[PDB]
Amino acid sequence: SVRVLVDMDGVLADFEAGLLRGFRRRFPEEPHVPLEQRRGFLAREQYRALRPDLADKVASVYEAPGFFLDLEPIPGALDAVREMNDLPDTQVFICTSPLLKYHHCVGEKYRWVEQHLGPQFVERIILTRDKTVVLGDLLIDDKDTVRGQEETPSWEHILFTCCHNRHLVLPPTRRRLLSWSDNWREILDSKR
Amino acid sequence: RSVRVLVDMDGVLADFEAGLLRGFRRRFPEEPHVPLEQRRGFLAREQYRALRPDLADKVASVYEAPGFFLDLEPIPGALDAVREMNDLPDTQVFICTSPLLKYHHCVGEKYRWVEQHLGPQFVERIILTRDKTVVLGDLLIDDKDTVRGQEETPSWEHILFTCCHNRHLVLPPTRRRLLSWSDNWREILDSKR
Ligand SMILES: O=c1ccn([C@H]2C[C@H](O)[C@@H](CO)O2)c(=O)[nH]1
Ligand SMILES: O=c1ccn([C@H]2C[C@H](O)[C@@H](CO)O2)c(=O)[nH]1
Ligand code: ALF
Ligand code: ALF
Ligand SMILES: [Mg+2]
Ligand SMILES: [Mg+2]
Repeated sequence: SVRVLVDMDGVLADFEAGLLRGFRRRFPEEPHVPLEQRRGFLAREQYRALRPDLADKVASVYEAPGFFLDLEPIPGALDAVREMNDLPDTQVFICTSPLLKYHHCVGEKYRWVEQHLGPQFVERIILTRDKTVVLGDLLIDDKDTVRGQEETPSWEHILFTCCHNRHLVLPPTRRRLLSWSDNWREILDSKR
Repeated sequence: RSVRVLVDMDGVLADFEAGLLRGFRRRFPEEPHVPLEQRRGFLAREQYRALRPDLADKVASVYEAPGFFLDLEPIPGALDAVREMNDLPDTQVFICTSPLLKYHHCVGEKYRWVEQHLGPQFVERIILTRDKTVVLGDLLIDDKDTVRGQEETPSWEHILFTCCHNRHLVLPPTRRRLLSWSDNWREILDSKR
């Protein structure tokens, strides 16, 4: 069997659109970063560069009760995970990291999966700050580089395209998925 | 080379069995109960069902309630051992633990228990999973009789941590039981160096 590890934020759940909508509702007078202009993984650091006090303002949006629970699905994501898990000789886990400020993040992620995908998918969640100690063939994740205690992880990292990484320059050794309407089946087939 | 040790929570760091009995005797004082050293088998709910059918839902209501996981007491010597272990040269520790199927009052409470008893540096070392066989390490210290999942041959050696429900088992000469945190765990780690 081929085991596929799938990230949540930026892959299944639209974190960036949720953050922007929440910031504009809470701070309606303030300048913002349009999604098309996002660069670098941590949104907070781009807001800090725009004006220093904006860093703590935008963090207050994603640290608030309800933020993770209310995120909208990425187009095609839920249907793709359903199809993937049903394929012969294929196993799926949802492998996701909590914030350091974990309080309103850990339980809300479990409930989001229960509502959008159902109870059977809740049993496939792995919560960890270090994905390199998880065994699998593939990791689908929008983070530029995924690191931890294992210098050479068991999995190949497939970069999932998101507003913040679209402009990032990659060598031919690093593979990219453009969206869930791109050819993910061929990637899985390369590990069989 | 570094030795990676995966450490379970219930029955190893936190006293689930004592907490469950205390809560049951408080909420259901008239009902029959199971004394700790009479426990047999991993799942307490099924021994209570065997005692009388109506007791299965009653004992489950105790461990599914708000505050149950948050309020568990530490196992003797456990917190000092994990601190000492994480401080050793060429040694790494993760707390590798599973949520209930009824996850609502379990997931967040386990994170807060670690924060309070061991601090923020240990919160970052939590791995939550229903399948421990897909986690890479040298040793897994866990009171469950057999730890199973998708990998038929896990990377880790399972060290059975002694608890009321498993005390009756006798291991063959090819395997190792840890009697308590005073039972020379350093020698077990040294076998992997
Ligand atoms: O700017 C941020 C900050 C956090 N996260 C997500 C990634 C991960 O799944 C979780 C914890 O870092 O929150 C983002 O996607 N963007
Ligand atoms: O009777 C039970 C039921 C659950 N758990 C613990 C084991 C695991 O860490 C978590 C989820 O099964 O709860 C026990 O220790 N005993
Ligand atoms: F859900 Al993530 F990094 F985006 F674990
Ligand atoms: F904390 Al456990 F099985 F007892 F994961
Ligand atoms: Mg992500
Ligand atoms: Mg246990």
